[PDB]
Amino acid sequence: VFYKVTLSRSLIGVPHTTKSIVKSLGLGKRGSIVYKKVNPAIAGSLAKVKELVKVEVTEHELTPSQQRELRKSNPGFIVEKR
Amino acid sequence: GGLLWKIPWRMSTHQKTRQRERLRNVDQVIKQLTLGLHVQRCQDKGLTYQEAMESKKKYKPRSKSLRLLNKPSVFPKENQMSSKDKYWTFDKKAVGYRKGIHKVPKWTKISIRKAPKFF
RNA sequence: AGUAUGAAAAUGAUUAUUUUAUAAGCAAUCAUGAAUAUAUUAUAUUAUAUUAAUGAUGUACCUUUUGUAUAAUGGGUCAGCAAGUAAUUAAUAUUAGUAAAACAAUAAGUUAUAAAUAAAUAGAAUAAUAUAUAUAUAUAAAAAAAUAUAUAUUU
RNA sequence: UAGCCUUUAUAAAUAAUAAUUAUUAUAUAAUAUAUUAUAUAAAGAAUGGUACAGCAAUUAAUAUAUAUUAGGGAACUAGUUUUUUAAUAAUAUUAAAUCUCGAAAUAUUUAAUUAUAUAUAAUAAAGAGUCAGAUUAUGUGCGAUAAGGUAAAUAAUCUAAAGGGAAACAGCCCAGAUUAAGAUAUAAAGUUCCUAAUAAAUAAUAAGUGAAAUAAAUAUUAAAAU
RNA sequence: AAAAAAUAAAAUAUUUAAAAUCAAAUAUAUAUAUAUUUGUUAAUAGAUAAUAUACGGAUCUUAAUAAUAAGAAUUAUUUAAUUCCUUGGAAUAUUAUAUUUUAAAAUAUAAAUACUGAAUAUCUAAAUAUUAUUAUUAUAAUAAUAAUAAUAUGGUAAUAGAACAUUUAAUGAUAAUAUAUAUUAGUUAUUAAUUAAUAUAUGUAUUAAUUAAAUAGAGAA
RNA sequence: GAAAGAAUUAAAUUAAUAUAAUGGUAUAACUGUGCGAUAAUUGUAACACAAACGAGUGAAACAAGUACGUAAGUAUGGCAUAAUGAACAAAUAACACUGAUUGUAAAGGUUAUUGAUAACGAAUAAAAGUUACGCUAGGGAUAACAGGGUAAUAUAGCGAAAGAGUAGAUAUUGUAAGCUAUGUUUGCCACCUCGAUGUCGACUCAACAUUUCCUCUUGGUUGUAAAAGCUAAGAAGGGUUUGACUGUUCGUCAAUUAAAAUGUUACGUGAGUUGGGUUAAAUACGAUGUGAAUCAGUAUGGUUCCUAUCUGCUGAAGGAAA
Repeated sequence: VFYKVTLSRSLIGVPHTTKSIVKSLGLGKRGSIVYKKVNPAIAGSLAKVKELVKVEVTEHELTPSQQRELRKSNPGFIVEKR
Repeated sequence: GGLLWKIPWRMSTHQKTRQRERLRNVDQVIKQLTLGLHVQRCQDKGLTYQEAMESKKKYKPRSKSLRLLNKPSVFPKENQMSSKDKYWTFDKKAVGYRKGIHKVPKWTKISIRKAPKFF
């Protein structure tokens, strides 16, 4: 099981302890998705930043490449070269 | 006070709805955190993900902060919370000992559910 | 204050296009009609260009400042001119040559080749890694601080 | 000179950060009144004296038809004595920058595990700039609980940050511009018009109260409830 | 005096509260045991200076009859139809429209996922940088360019990197079908250079390029 | 049953401690005592703490010796935390380290100690003023004035009502306290420029507010018989003065008037005036200072500019869409 955590809010008005916690967690920019294997340690860290973050549990995690592939929009065309 | 910080003493309807939504989101986050931990513990014991999700007896979190957050006396849910504590902080130097939450700096990020028992 | 040449700018007048006599501000940008101009593939229902219909948004620059549209500062405007450079040293980097030598080559010197110690004549394994040894305090020699030195080929 | 900055390297490398584990107890369970496991609860290793709270000692304040002391008085027959006094006791009731016997959270910080390694320390050889800050939030000293005040503390922004909001807006609310583009989520804030964008429920108001800068003791009229 | 009686319209107050009690709900054992949470006032007056009214402005409180049609744009608590149900639903009511029938009817289906909103994020292409794979062409363990992934790419003082314009020195073809210079119109992710047209000079580049020197770049005194 | 001991708990750190204050203290640091009088010693100090540096604080340990204690042992001054001072320059050692041709020496090193730099990180061995004759670089980074911020102050208002008011708190009166307003003043702040005289008063000219002085309407007023009034409401249309003195705003005073309101407007008003005051250079007077000079002192005297570009206002034309 994995927490899919997302940095919903910015770190602009945020004090330095909370910023440091966010950095440790692994979230860079706003809206940058990170999957974390569930445990007590990561849960407590997430609780510490509960108002900046959106968490949701998952069966499986996704690698960055997989996430990118999921994101990619449908090109509404099929090329045929001649 | 020649510089004009034109901030209204109370919130609009739309502001209040947004605040409520934000409060609901933090409760949801907490719920997700507890749920994931439970699922993990079920897996450790030796159940599948689906089986864990089904389980009648949900495991309560052992770490302290999480356990406190789960308690409504310490950290109430938005549905539990009073109208007043959603939209008014305790401010000892204000008249009424109360102040709009929107007047708190970084109120959109910072959480503040529980006010004192009689203030 | 040479001699040419001189579609360099600021600036004057005139004309042409185009806009402008119910509309209010760094005067622009963006949006967008319209008019005009030119165009040797405008095939055109074209392109570009010029232009304050028209609407949106838009508080010169600079210095100095906790902070400037600022009623703080400087400049009428254009053209020319105007400001981290040289000599003698020392240190660090990087590269190249050379290398336990280098530089220079007659010599002489400088730097490194030993660490030191205020300084003197003291100086780095008597069986190997500090538990060895070297110097300084101390001292019969030790131990104790510090720094330094030894683990085919010297750095 | 450090503090904060940069460049170029270094490794016995994770030392950096963050979080968790640590504890008390309860149930069951298995062993041997025992002690492991599990689960549940508890603001849950260690340090501290703030808020909070309290009136202990200390510093203060109150009240006694109390007592006792002596008395102020008082018939009487100096005593007894009676309506005052003071302290002190008794009981009860309170507060305090420099009291804290109760006592937070934040916090300080411990080891190991864990996640950050396109990441942190630490260290080598060098370059700086700064040492007029400001506001806003919070707890304060000062000030009249005055100031766009002043003195620090803490957090953030500004300073040095363009964008959206707050009519306008250095510092507030969001949010960080590499160059586009403009379909999809949105943030803060809004959705009659100006001005992008909405429709509902349920109360209550009648004063344009009000509608983004909430003016008071008090009077009145109402309304509930007891 | 005066009562279909209280169930509710009398006075005199206190009061302005969910502590307490009560109701509603959560949480534990659960045929309802405890604990936590939520639920208690309104309007007017007071009202108050000096260029000009100033909620930013307009303006906003709704009324059967009667328009497709309005009915806060204020305050309090909420929804994204509504009620149920466990975000996801079930039901149904609207709303729409269709159908085919006697404007209604009944069936059907959409659809109930509010919206605006930033230079945020994603998406869609471009650049540079870095780590990781590639592809190609030719310290190849290298380079040039191109790929895929990720991360970053605001900025004063300041640090570092890399470029360009200008002038001179060394080397140095070319040629008025050229060069130099200017205007305009182009092209090159564009301080620059280059194409073309045109004007003027000049029978010509210290010319391209590599270095090395700079009196090497001015809206700021 | 009794004695005696050993003590144990409680209480206490309020006593006391060399001395402030805090921290600690009875396991005692405090107190008595014997001995002693030595460790109030001598070399290396790791390592931390603190920390810019210079410094400072704890201190394991190694070594030499001393003291007390059966012994374990303890002792590198005091329960702790203040109790101090760089270098340079001399000095007195000590040292045996240099010894300028040699030998000595001189002198210098090394160690030991010494006296102050209290503006107490000490600029030299040694240095106060005044300037209205003043000057330059600057700052407005910290005062002048004017704006702003603020509202103690000042101005006005309200609730309450002690007390006046013959008799009655609310005719009229209204303490102390209470709550506001105001943004005029005296402050306070330094946020404006500190190239804002409009230098504070007058004149010219007014504009504006209304918190109404008169004038108009109207309530109350044993304190409205009448008339005078008092007090309050509405009300800003109109009107609200001339002299003596004073630089004066102000005030007193005279004479008036229906009344002679209160303000705001850069304490309205000079690129429109005046310049008397405050105001530089002369100057004298009292007081101050050794003196130059000084002063909230008093006094005589004493230089102000600008042809309007824009806005605005007053008039006047032309153009024009009629």
